[PDB]
Amino acid sequence: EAIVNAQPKCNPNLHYWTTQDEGAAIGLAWIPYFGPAAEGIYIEGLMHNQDGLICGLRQLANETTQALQLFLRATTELRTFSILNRKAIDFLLQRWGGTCHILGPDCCIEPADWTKNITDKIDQIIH
Amino acid sequence: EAIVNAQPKCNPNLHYWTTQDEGAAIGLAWIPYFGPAAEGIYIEGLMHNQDGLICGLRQLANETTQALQLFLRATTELRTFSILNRKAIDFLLQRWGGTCHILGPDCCIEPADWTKNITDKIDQIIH
Amino acid sequence: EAIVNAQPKCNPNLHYWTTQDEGAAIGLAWIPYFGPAAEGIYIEGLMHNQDGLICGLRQLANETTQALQLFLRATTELRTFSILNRKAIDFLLQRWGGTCHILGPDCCIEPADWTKNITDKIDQIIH
Amino acid sequence: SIPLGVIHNSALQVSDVDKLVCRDKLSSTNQLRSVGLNLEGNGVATDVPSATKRWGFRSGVPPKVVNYEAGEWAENCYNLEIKKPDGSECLPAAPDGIRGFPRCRYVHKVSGTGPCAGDFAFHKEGAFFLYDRLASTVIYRGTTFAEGVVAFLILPQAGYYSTTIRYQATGFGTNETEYLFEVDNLTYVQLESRFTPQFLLQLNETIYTSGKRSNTTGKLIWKVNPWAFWEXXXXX
Amino acid sequence: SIPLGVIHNSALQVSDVDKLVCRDKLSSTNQLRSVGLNLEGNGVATDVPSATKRWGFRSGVPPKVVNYEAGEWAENCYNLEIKKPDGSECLPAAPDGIRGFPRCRYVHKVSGTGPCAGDFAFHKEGAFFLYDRLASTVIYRGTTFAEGVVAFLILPQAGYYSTTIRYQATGFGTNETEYLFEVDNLTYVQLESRFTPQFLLQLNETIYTSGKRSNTTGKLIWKVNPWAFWEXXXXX
Amino acid sequence: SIPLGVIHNSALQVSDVDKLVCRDKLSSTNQLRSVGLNLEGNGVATDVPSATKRWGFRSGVPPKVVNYEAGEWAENCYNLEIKKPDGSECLPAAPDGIRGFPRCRYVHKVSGTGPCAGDFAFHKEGAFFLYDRLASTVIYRGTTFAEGVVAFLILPQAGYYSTTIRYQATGFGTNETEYLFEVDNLTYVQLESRFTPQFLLQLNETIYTSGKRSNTTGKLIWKVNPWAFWEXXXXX
Ligand SMILES: *[C@@H]1O[C@H](CO)[C@@H](O[C@@H]2O[C@H](CO)[C@@H](O[C@@H]3O[C@H](CO[C@H]4O[C@H](CO)[C@@H](O)[C@H](O)[C@@H]4O[C@@H]4O[C@H](CO)[C@@H](O)[C@H](O)[C@H]4NC(C)=O)[C@@H](O)[C@H](O[C@H]4O[C@H](CO)[C@@H](O)[C@H](O)[C@@H]4O)[C@@H]3O)[C@H](O)[C@H]2NC(C)=O)[C@H](O)[C@H]1NC(C)=O
Ligand SMILES: *[C@@H]1O[C@H](CO)[C@@H](O[C@@H]2O[C@H](CO)[C@@H](O[C@@H]3O[C@H](CO[C@H]4O[C@H](CO)[C@@H](O)[C@H](O)[C@@H]4O[C@@H]4O[C@H](CO)[C@@H](O)[C@H](O)[C@H]4NC(C)=O)[C@@H](O)[C@H](O[C@H]4O[C@H](CO)[C@@H](O)[C@H](O)[C@@H]4O)[C@@H]3O)[C@H](O)[C@H]2NC(C)=O)[C@H](O)[C@H]1NC(C)=O
Ligand SMILES: *[C@@H]1O[C@H](CO)[C@@H](O[C@@H]2O[C@H](CO)[C@@H](O[C@@H]3O[C@H](CO[C@H]4O[C@H](CO)[C@@H](O)[C@H](O)[C@@H]4O[C@@H]4O[C@H](CO)[C@@H](O)[C@H](O)[C@H]4NC(C)=O)[C@@H](O)[C@H](O[C@H]4O[C@H](CO)[C@@H](O)[C@H](O)[C@@H]4O)[C@@H]3O)[C@H](O)[C@H]2NC(C)=O)[C@H](O)[C@H]1NC(C)=O
Ligand SMILES: CC1(C)CN(C(=O)[C@@]23C[C@@H]4C[C@@](c5ccccc5)(C[C@H](C2)/C4=C\Cc2ccccc2)C3)CC[C@H]1N
Ligand SMILES: CC1(C)CN(C(=O)[C@@]23C[C@@H]4C[C@@](c5ccccc5)(C[C@H](C2)/C4=C\Cc2ccccc2)C3)CC[C@H]1N
Ligand SMILES: CC1(C)CN(C(=O)[C@@]23C[C@@H]4C[C@@](c5ccccc5)(C[C@H](C2)/C4=C\Cc2ccccc2)C3)CC[C@H]1N
Ligand SMILES: *[C@@H]1O[C@H](CO)[C@@H](O)[C@H](O)[C@H]1NC(C)=O
Ligand SMILES: *[C@@H]1O[C@H](CO)[C@@H](O)[C@H](O)[C@H]1NC(C)=O
Ligand SMILES: *[C@@H]1O[C@H](CO)[C@@H](O)[C@H](O)[C@H]1NC(C)=O
Ligand SMILES: *[C@@H]1O[C@H](CO)[C@@H](O)[C@H](O)[C@H]1NC(C)=O
Ligand SMILES: *[C@@H]1O[C@H](CO)[C@@H](O)[C@H](O)[C@H]1NC(C)=O
Ligand SMILES: *[C@@H]1O[C@H](CO)[C@@H](O)[C@H](O)[C@H]1NC(C)=O
Ligand SMILES: *[C@@H]1O[C@H](CO)[C@@H](O)[C@H](O)[C@H]1NC(C)=O
Ligand SMILES: *[C@@H]1O[C@H](CO)[C@@H](O)[C@H](O)[C@H]1NC(C)=O
Ligand SMILES: *[C@@H]1O[C@H](CO)[C@@H](O)[C@H](O)[C@H]1NC(C)=O
Ligand SMILES: *[C@@H]1O[C@H](CO)[C@@H](O)[C@H](O)[C@H]1NC(C)=O
Ligand SMILES: *[C@@H]1O[C@H](CO)[C@@H](O)[C@H](O)[C@H]1NC(C)=O
Ligand SMILES: *[C@@H]1O[C@H](CO)[C@@H](O)[C@H](O)[C@H]1NC(C)=O
Repeated sequence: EAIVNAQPKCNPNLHYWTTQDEGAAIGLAWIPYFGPAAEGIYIEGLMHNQDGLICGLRQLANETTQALQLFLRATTELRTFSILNRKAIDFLLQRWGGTCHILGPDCCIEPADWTKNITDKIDQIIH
Repeated sequence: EAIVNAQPKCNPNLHYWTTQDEGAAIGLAWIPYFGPAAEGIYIEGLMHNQDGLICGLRQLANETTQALQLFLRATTELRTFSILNRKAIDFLLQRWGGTCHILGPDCCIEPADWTKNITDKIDQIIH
Repeated sequence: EAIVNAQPKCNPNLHYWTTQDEGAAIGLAWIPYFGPAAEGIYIEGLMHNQDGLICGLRQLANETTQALQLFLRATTELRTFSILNRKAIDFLLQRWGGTCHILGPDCCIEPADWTKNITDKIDQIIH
Repeated sequence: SIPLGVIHNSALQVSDVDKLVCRDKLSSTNQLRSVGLNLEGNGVATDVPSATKRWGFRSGVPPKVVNYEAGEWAENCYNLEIKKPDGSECLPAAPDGIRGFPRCRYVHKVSGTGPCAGDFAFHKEGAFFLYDRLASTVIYRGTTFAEGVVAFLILPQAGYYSTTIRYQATGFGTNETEYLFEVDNLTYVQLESRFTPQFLLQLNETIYTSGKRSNTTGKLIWKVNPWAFWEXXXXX
Repeated sequence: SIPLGVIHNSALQVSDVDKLVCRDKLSSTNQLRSVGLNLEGNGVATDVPSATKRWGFRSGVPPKVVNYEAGEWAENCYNLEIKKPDGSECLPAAPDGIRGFPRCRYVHKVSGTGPCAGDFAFHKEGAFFLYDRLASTVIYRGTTFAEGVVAFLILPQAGYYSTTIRYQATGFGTNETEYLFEVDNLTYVQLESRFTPQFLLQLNETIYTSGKRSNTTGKLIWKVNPWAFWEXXXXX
Repeated sequence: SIPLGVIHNSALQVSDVDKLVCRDKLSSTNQLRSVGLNLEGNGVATDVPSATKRWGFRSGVPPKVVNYEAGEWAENCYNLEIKKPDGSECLPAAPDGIRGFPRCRYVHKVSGTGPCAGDFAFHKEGAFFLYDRLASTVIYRGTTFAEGVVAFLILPQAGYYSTTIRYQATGFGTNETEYLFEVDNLTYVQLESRFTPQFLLQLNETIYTSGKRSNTTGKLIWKVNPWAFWEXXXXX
């Protein structure tokens, strides 16, 4: 479903922070005793509105809220860390949760490179 | 393994509660500030013993207890929320954790619809 | 990548404890009320340095520390229990996260047993 | 090891971990369900004397909690406020986010004392204490629970009234426990195992309407001389 | 149900849970990202009077926390120390491991009192309080947050200055709230919605340098007579 | 990034995240294992003077815990009760569910004081404190741990005695720390790095049987003038 930003304004530029994954730090900076304090673990970046992605993202976050709040209301878990892992599981179950019927629309198996293997093997057998 | 209810009694009817997933609520009821209190988030249903499923379920829950208690004894996690996600992962690993040998009993790949594609392509090439 | 133990010493023998999974206990020992206390839930084993695996393991644990510490620095989760489940998910996504191109290097689909099915079906059709 | 229930051939079965059924289709984690079933539904006695003999105190075993997503409306739940004779609490306060079992026709609220010879109260048959979508191995203070057990299912691809019944107890958790059903703060009835919730509520209402409540400042205790739920002085 | 954003045809879209795109490739959990966007960036008023009217107290609803991995530098964050008139705390201490939002140009630190008619303070529009990579449904005492919302993405396969602005409040969380901007412990300015952070900081600096601070032991209050951020007595 | 150990060609290797081995078969999460290895087994000195110099106090870094499923029987574990000279505790109480390391031949229980210039005690080489199937970045008060490191494995498809050794310390966590081995509450031996656990236990037993314990009310301190484990006054 397409995303229609319907907000009074959009800040088109995204000045963000996050954590560097993985890190590969310099020297002993990876050691908790020697490394940064809580305030110093962040990286930053700046993203512009190419392809409308920033204004689209602001609207996506807005529209996610209802389903995410309803999910939080129904969990008894105090802090939820598992949403992305569960989405990745559901991604796999959507494709591989049943028998894969080759050439079927819900089967992500590309037989083409092997079709040419059998056909070249048959042209040879016929010749 | 078949399930043999071996209890002194079985209540054949299951009057249950759970939470509505997802919800798609009316108006602003999804907003925590405005929505139901802890007591009001539940739905209810009633299931009868068609196919013996209620008495079977009571016995299944009874027989699950030993393995579930042994699992809880060995985890250091205070509250366990991950059993179903791990079962779903194990479901996928059972089928896709190794090379899928087509026509092999442990490979859930149905090549039939494509066998007819190659055979109709060969009958044409022969004719 | 091969593992080069670079420690001042290696204890070549691994006297270990862990928990018995699953258990299948005797009588009622699985019941928390009747079963072992926290001190009595452990099994033990002894492993020697066949194939260099113990000294290799000591070095592997040593070299894992930097990446594991960097991962712990970036999570806000107080206690992390999900590393192995996420590795299992990543295992599946590496193999099945996209379209499987048969005979392609990143597609773990063995068509051989079925190639012989089609070829024996073609030799019969030709004869 | 942990069994998973699956419907095959119009019957519920335990899924064979060593046998792969390619016909079984798991197309999302929504098809998986953890559920709680009440001991009540298997025919166990639910009167407070019989129920409390299923629970016991034990030290050395860390408590454990597991979640479940759907539960069964209970006829009987229990809510315990037990102290030692020296006033100290026998049960731990409910941890953050553990609420009472959400559907209870009768809540048997038992207050009183026992020796509590152990750090936590466990189910002697290995069942769980079912709270609000959390199942625990132990009993929390003042928190309503139903006794029950948990199952895990893979699904096929395709009002509410509650009444609290109050009791006093001495020698809780022992062979020689004494239970009084509480009519008001000074009027009690000797509790027997055979008394149903319905009988206790009528006993209460007829004591109120016949003036059999205490009208001194002292404790009045009464004695009484004379199938599953889904199917001193004296009096008569 | 929970939407997942995906780029198709050079545009962001919500992924169709009922339609399977085999061309979409998820080759590791690293390609999945949970992110927090600030309400600020949608054009909401951020002045303390307007912002605090978006928050309200409610009982009966357990608070909930969800994590997110990347956030947006904020122009405006808030940090609340609210008590009832009897001195009791209106907000809970931050739970273990919940730290303040990490990038805030201005931290509006509001201290004062209100009736706090409810156990927790929630966002009346359903947004979250964004802390350090944890989003909560409620406000923690003395903990800096930005208002925002969370999204989930599947990625394609292939300095810092902060200034704290202090305020006193009475009737917090009501229709009739009063805000004073704090110059020192005895000098305040009547707060109006139109005052920007930049204006408040210059107002402060010109009060300090023109001797308009209190030089009694008593409280001096001043009044003042006379586009998004990215684009008594009297005075004039 | 986090390495995963796998057996190939009769040798343990780190799994290449950028190379796919279709021959590797992961048929259940049971084949994955998190394990803890003891620093001891790499040849580090385990005497209390040498061991405690590997630990240091630091503020600003939130502690972190990760679980592991199998551990190594330890020859040396440590259990610390350290206070500042003003009596305040230097180490936090063990969080709920964190128990001592379960297999320790010798538990070096060190009590005493230091300046504790930091909120938590960390391993200066980046190793973990191994408790009961939880590895922490920090030391908990009065909780037995072994120093060690964690590995993650994919497996191929196909009695117990403990002795506590007690010590007193001053200037803990500094360059100039002093250690006394405790014979009884009034008899101590100046601790040197070269003293093994076995030597300390024999030293204790020969002090008891030769009457070298204190028989005043005052503190008696003794001095002594005269390969890995798997392979005042004076005296002689
Ligand atoms: C899953 O379902 C199972 C079936 O319902 C549950 O089984 C129950 O398990 C507990 C043990 O944990 C048993 O408790 C024991 O009961 C013995 C006597 O009880 C018999 O008689 C009473 C009459 O008062 C009756 O209510 C019971 O139903 C029970 O039935 C008979 O039992 C005898 C064996 O003695 C058997 O030969 C009969 O065939 C059987 N009748 C039938 C099947 O129709 C007590 O003696 C025991 O007490 C001793 O042991 C205790 C420790 O275990 C200890 O505390 C005591 O001090 C004493 O030393 C014990 O209490 C239940 O009887 C049993 N129920 C049934 C119907 O079998 C199982 O618990 C359940 N799992 C979970 C997790 O809920
Ligand atoms: C996702 O994005 C959405 C779009 O930005 C967010 O929508 C916002 O939702 C809240 C409800 O939760 C609305 O709050 C209501 O505002 C009503 C009046 O506000 C209008 O006028 C003010 C001027 O002061 C202006 O700031 C607003 O932008 C708003 O715009 C107009 O609103 C009218 C409807 O009245 C509409 O017809 C116009 O078209 C629209 N103009 C446009 C679109 O250009 C108040 O009357 C409401 O108060 C009543 O209801 C409350 C309970 O809901 C209660 O507390 C009050 O006491 C009173 O009874 C209410 O406050 C926002 O207006 C709305 N914003 C927009 C731009 O639509 C959405 O919240 C967001 N989701 C998350 C999770 O952040
Ligand atoms: C994974 O395995 C690695 C290998 O075992 C572990 O490496 C260890 O890492 C720490 C750093 O975190 C090092 O500690 C430093 O030691 C310096 C001197 O120690 C040398 O000599 C002592 C003799 O007392 C001996 O015990 C050591 O084994 C060490 O060996 C020699 O070191 C020199 C370098 O100086 C090297 O050239 C030699 O080749 C080597 N000999 C060999 C290899 O045979 C100290 O000077 C250091 O102190 C300074 O820096 C500290 C901060 O890092 C600071 O606290 C101090 O105040 C001072 O400024 C430092 O203590 C260990 O030596 C090193 N061990 C080995 C054998 O290399 C690694 O820790 C491990 N990972 C985990 C997570 O456990
Ligand atoms: C959002 C939902 C309510 C989620 N759902 C459910 O929670 C369930 C799924 C399943 C088991 C239920 C249950 C079991 C034990 C205790 C309490 C409840 C009853 C019924 C609905 C059901 C029936 C099938 C069944 C299979 C095998 C044995 C017995 C029953 C819960 C499915 C429908 C959906 N609308
Ligand atoms: C370690 C990393 C920093 C992890 N990364 C990221 O955290 C992100 C991934 C994604 C969204 C980001 C974001 C969104 C909302 C709020 C704050 C940040 C900006 C940018 C980097 C991005 C850009 C793509 C995009 C897709 C769809 C809509 C908008 C943007 C975070 C990816 C790069 C990697 N080096
Ligand atoms: C329930 C179980 C006990 C679970 N298991 C295990 O916990 C293990 C799996 C693995 C590593 C073990 C370990 C490593 C480090 C520290 C402590 C223990 C020793 C041995 C049994 C083993 C051997 C294989 C190996 C591979 C690669 C390097 C070194 C050893 C734990 C497997 C057998 C099963 N019965
Ligand atoms: C408990 O109950 C009875 C007596 O009431 C008897 O069988 C048993 O020995 C008693 N045990 C104790 C410790 O009183
Ligand atoms: C009965 O006693 C309880 C506690 O002892 C008390 O809270 C309650 O108010 C009392 N009721 C009356 C009517 O005195
Ligand atoms: C007992 O009867 C009185 C009078 O009808 C009533 O107020 C009280 O709530 C009853 N108690 C119970 C437990 O129903
Ligand atoms: C007072 O109490 C006595 C004994 O409980 C009872 O006989 C009498 O009926 C009570 N008074 C009234 C007015 O009922
Ligand atoms: C709150 O605000 C105004 C008056 O200031 C009015 O519309 C509303 O009724 C007030 N409500 C209360 C409870 O004072
Ligand atoms: C201002 O007041 C606060 C608390 O009332 C106090 O902590 C601070 O030290 C005071 N500052 C001065 C300069 O008195
Ligand atoms: C107000 O001005 C004084 C003097 O320059 C300065 O010390 C103080 O920090 C300022 N307050 C703020 C909030 O910037
Ligand atoms: C003292 O305060 C008064 C009123 O606030 C002000 O007019 C005067 O300038 C102050 N003193 C100085 C030296 O500025
Ligand atoms: C610590 O140890 C020695 C002296 O004992 C010396 O190298 C170092 O400077 C000392 N540091 C301090 C702060 O005493
Ligand atoms: C030794 O001292 C400790 C604490 O100072 C005390 O608990 C213990 O009882 C003492 N032992 C003797 C024999 O006095
Ligand atoms: C020291 O020796 C005495 C006497 O044999 C014994 O009681 C005590 O436990 C010993 N201490 C240790 C740490 O073994
Ligand atoms: C009393 O203590 C002294 C000094 O520690 C020692 O020489 C003597 O042997 C002790 N008494 C006995 C009876 O051993």
